[PDB]
Amino acid sequence: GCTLSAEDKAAVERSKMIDRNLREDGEKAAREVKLLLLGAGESGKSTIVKQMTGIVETHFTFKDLHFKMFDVGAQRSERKKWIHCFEGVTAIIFCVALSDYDLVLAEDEEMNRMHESMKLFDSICNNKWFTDTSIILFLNKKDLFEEKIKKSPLTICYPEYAGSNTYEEAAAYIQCQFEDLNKRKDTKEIYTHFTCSTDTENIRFVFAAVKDTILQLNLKEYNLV
Amino acid sequence: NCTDENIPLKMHYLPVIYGIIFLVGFPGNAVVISTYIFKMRPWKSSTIIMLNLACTDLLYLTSLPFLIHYYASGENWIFGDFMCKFIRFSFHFNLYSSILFLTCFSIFRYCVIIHPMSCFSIHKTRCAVVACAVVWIISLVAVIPMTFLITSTNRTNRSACLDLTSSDELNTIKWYNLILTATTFCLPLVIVTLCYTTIIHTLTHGLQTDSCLKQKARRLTILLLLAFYVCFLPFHILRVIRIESRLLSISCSIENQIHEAYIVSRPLAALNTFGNLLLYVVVSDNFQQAVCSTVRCKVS
Amino acid sequence: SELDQLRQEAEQLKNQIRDARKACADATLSQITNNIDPVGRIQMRTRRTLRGHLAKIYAMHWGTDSRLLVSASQDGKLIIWDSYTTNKVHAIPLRSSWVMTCAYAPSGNYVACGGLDNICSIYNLKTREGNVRVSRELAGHTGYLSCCRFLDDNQIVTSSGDTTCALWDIETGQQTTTFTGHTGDVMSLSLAPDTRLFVSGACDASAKLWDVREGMCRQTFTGHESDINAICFFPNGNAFATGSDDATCRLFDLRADQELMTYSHDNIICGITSVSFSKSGRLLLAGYDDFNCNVWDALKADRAGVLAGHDNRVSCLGVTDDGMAVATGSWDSFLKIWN
Amino acid sequence: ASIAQARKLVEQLKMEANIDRIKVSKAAADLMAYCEAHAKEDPLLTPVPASENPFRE
Amino acid sequence: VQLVESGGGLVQPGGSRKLSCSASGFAFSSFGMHWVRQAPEKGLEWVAYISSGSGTIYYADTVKGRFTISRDDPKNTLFLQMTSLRSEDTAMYYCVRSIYYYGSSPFDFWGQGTTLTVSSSDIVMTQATSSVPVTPGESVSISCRSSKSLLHSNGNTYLYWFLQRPGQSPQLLIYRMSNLASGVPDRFSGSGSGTAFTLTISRLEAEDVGVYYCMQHLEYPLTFGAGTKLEL
Ligand SMILES: O=C(O)CCC(=O)C(=O)O
Ligand SMILES: O=C(O)CCC(=O)C(=O)O
Repeated sequence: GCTLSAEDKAAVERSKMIDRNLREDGEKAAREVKLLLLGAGESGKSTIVKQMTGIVETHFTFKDLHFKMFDVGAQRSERKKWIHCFEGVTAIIFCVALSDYDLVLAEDEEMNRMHESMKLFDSICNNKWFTDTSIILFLNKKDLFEEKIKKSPLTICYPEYAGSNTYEEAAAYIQCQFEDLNKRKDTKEIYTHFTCSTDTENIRFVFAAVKDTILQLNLKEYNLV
Repeated sequence: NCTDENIPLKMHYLPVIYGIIFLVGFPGNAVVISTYIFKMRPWKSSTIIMLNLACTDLLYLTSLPFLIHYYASGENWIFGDFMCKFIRFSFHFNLYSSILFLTCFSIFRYCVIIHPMSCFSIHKTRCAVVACAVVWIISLVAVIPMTFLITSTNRTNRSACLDLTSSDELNTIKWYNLILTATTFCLPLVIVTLCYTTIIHTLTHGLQTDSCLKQKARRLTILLLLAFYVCFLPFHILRVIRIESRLLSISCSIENQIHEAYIVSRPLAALNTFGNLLLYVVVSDNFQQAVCSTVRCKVS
Repeated sequence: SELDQLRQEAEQLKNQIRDARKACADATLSQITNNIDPVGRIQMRTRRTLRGHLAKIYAMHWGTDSRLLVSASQDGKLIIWDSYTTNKVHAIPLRSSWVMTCAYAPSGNYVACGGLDNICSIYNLKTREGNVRVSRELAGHTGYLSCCRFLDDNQIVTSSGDTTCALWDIETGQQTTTFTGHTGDVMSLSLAPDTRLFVSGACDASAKLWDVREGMCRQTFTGHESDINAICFFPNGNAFATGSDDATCRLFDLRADQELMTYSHDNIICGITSVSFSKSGRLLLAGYDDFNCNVWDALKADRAGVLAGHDNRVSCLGVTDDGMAVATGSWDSFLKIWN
Repeated sequence: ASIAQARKLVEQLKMEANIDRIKVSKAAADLMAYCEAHAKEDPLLTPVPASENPFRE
Repeated sequence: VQLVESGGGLVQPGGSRKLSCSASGFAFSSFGMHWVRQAPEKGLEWVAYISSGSGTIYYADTVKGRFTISRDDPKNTLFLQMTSLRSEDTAMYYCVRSIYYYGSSPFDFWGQGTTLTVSSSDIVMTQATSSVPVTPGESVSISCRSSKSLLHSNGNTYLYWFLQRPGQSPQLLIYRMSNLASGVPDRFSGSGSGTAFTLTISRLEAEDVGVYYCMQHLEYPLTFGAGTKLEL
C-alpha cells in the first residue's frame, strides 16, 4: 500500500468492489433448489411442467424458495461428455410412464419402452457423479394402466412374472423392480410416487423430498455426520 | 484450624495429568488451526465457530505449564504477583468461553436442522462473526471480577497463589460464584439440553427413519450431551459445595474429603477440552478430506 | 452390388494409404534423438493463485500481451484478470451458466463464450460507456460448443458436438464455411501460427487437418484408442500433439503424415484434459484427472516434472506467448501460475 | 442415399492418397533442429534470473 | 454521453451554493468523478475528487473543510456544496469522469462548464513558451517539464495532454505520455523522458489552434501546467 501509485489504488478498489459483488451473488445463488428432469421419449416430462436446442430452464417459487428445473431432451449428443456438468444438483426427477409395458419402439424387433427406461434409470443411478444425489421417481400415466391391465395382463413385460393380475400388485411389482438396480441402498434411497391428477399432491411430494434432501445435506456441513 | 493435608496428591498427580493433557492437546489444536487456515480457506458459518473454539482451547492450554510447575515445585509461586492473577484469570476466561461456543454451535445446529429451509440468514458468514464477538465480550465481562478478587500471599513463609475458592474474602466470593454459575453454566446447560433433545426427537420421526446418516448423527448427539454433562456438572457442584462448606463449622476430615473431590473434579474440564477436539474435528468428513488432500499432494 | 463395390474401393484405397505411409518410414524419433542431453528435472513453484470463482472452472485463454487472462466458470461468470497483480479487471455475467469455452481476441477488444446452449456469444470489451455488452450471438449449431479460437476481430471458428466445425463472419452473423466429416463429437481446435489451416480432434479417435480458405479436409490421423480431448500445434506449425482418454499423448507429423512419438507411463491410467507446448517446443505439458499436470521431454518421451497443487481435476492449461509462465485451472475454482 | 453416402468417402480417400510424403528421418531432423535453435529463448527450459521475470514474488 | 451542470450565478462574499452534474449516456456508477475549476482568464485548477462507490474522497488544499463532494447513483447526479465563498472562487467549474483499471483512459470526457461569480509539497509543472505563432501545414512542438520525476517503479510515466479550443471544454489527447485517446487523429504524438516531455503535431490544420495543458497523475494533488497558446 506504500508503494502503489495513484492509479493503482483505484484499480485495487475496483477489484474489491468486484469481489464484494461476486460474494453477494454467490451467497444469493447458494440457496436455490436445482432439479434435473430426466425421462424417455414421451413419459410426462412435458405435462409435469404444467404445475409451475440445448438446455431448457424453468424458474418458479413455491413458498419462499427459488426452484430451477433443467430439461435436456433435445441434447442428441453423447451423454458422457456433459453429464458431469450437473454434479451437484439438489435432486434428479426421473419420469417413467406406466403404460409403456406393452408398446414397441420404432426399432420394432424385441423392444419394450419399460425396459429401455429401466436401462436409462440404472445408468443414471449408478453414475459416479450421482453417488449422493437424491432421485425422485415419478410413475406417470396410471389411469390408462388401469384399463390396460383389465384386458391385457402384465404378460409381456417380465417373462418370470407370477401372481395375481390386479392394479395394486402389478404397480407394487413395477415399483420394486425400479427400486432395484440401485446398488447403494446404504447411502441412497428413491422417493417413489404414483402421480395423482390433482396438480397439488405432486408439488407437496417434491417439496417434502427436497426438504429431506436439504436436511441430509445440512447434517454433513455441520459436522453431525 | 484443620490445616490442609492434600500436599502429596496435588504435587504428585495433578502435574502428571496436566502434562499429559497439554502434550496431547497442544499439537492437535495447532494442526487443526493450520488445516482450517490453509486447506479450508473459503470459510462457512461453522468453520468460523470451530476455529474460534480451537483458539480458545489453545489459549487455555498455553497457561497449563505455569500451573504444572507450580504444583510440582512444592507450593511456591515465583512468576510474580501479577502472573498469578493473569493465569487464574486465563483459566476461567478460556474455560467459560468453550461452554458459550458449544451453546452457540448447538443453537446453530438446531436452526439449521429443524428449519432446513426457513432460516436463510444463519448460513451467512456475518452472523457467525457477530455471535463470536458477543461470546468473547460476555466471557470477558463475566471473568474480570475474578481478577478483581484473587489472592496471592505469603501464607506461612510460602509464596502461594490461592485459588478462587480458598481466598480471604469469602462472602463476596460465595455470592459472585453463585451468580456466575447461575448465569453462565445452568442456562447454557438448559439451552444445550433442549436443542440436542429436540434434534434427537426430530431425527427419529421423518421420511427415512433408517439411513447411514440419520443413525450416525443420532449416535453422536448423545455422545455430545454425555461429554458436556459428565465434564461440567461435577466441577460446578463441588465448587459450590466447598465454598459453602468453608463458612460452616464442619470437621477437618469432611473438609479434606470435599477438597479431594474438588481437586479430582478440576481435570475433568481438561478432559472436556480433549473431547471437544476429538468429537468435533476428527469425526467430520470435511476435515478428513482436507487432511488427506495435503498428504496426497505431498506424495505426488 | 454397387455398395459392395464402393466398400471394396474404400478398403483398397485405405490399404494403399497405409502402404504409402509405411514405405516412407526409415527411422524413428526415439532412434534418432538418442544422443542429445536430457533436459533434467523441471521444478516449478506456484507464484500466483487467482481466487474468486465459486464453481468449476471449465476454460481459460491467455491474452496476446501475456499479462491479461480470461477464465470461464460454471457459476455463470467470465472473469478477466491482470495476472501480474491478481486484480480483477472485468467480471461478466452470462445469460446461460452452462459454459465450457473461452476465447480472447488477438487484438484484445473481444472475448468469446460458448456452452450447452449451442450459441457462441461475442462480448465487446472497449465500449464508450464502461460496460461489457454482448456484441453478437451466433447460432446455428445443433450441439454443445467446445472451442472457439478467434481468427481476426471479424472471423471466428467453432467446434461443436454435432460432428461439425464452422467458420463464422461475426459482422454478418452467419456461417461462412462448414467443415464436415467427423463421425463423432468434436472437442478440440487449434489453428496454425499463420492461421491458414487448423486441426480438430473428435470422439471417433481421429484427428483431421482442415484448410480454412477452401473448407475441405486434407489429412486424417489415427492411432488413439479412445476419445480425444486436447490438441495443439508445434511452434513451427509442422506437427501437432493430441491427448485422449487412454492416458496417452501422441505427437503426429504433418509432412510425413503419420505418428511420430507416444508419451505414456505405466502408473498413469486417468484421462488427459489439456495439452500445451513450450515456447521452443521441447516441453509438452499435459493436465490429467489425477489433479495434477506432467511435463514430458518432447524429443525423448521421458517425464521431466510434475505440477501438483490442485485438489480436483485439471481442466484448462495454457502457456504465455513469450513462454514466461504456465497457467493451470482446475475444478476447485482456483487458477495457479507456475514459473 | 446410402449409395450417395458411401461415395464421398471414395473421393476423400483419393484426395488424401495423392500427396507427397517425406521420410520420417528428415522430419525428425527438422524438429530437432528447430528445438535446438531456440533453446536459449525458452524461459521454461532455462529459467531467467529472479530479477528478470515479472512474477518474482 | 453527456454531463450537464446546473448551479452557478452571482453570489455575495460569504455564503453557500450548490453545483450539480446530471450524467446521461454511460454507466455512471463505474466512473470516479472530478470537479475541476478554471479561473476567468487563467489555466485549469483541480478542485475535488470522489471515487466509485464513494469509498475515497480528496480535496484541494485551497478548498478544504468548506467544500463538500457528494454522489447520487440512483439519480445519476454529482453534487458539490460550497460554503463561505471568497472572491477567489469566481471561476467556471467542469465535471470530469475517470475510470481506473489496467489500460483505461482517465479524464477522457469533460462536461460543459457552469460559472460562479462572487461579487466583491506539490509537484510543479512548467510550460516555458506561453504563446507560439504557427501556420497550417507545418510541424510544431510543445514541451512540458516537471519538478519531480513522473516515472514510477512499474514503468508507467503519468503525464496527460489536453487541448481547449477557443470556447469549448478541454479534450484529452495523450494519456500516460505515449498513448492516443480514441477519436484523436494520428498526427498527434507525444513522448519524452522522466522529467522533460514533448508533444508533436506532424501536420497542422485550422482546428488545432487552442491552449495545451500538461497534467500529472503521480501524486493526487494533480497539479496542472500553464497554457501554451497556438495562434495563426
Ligand atoms: O488446594 C489448596 O489447598 C490451595 C491450592 C493453591 O492454589 C495454593 O496452595 O497455592
Ligand atoms: O476454579 C476454581 O473455583 C478454583 C480452582 C482454580 O481457580 C483453578 O483450577 O485454577
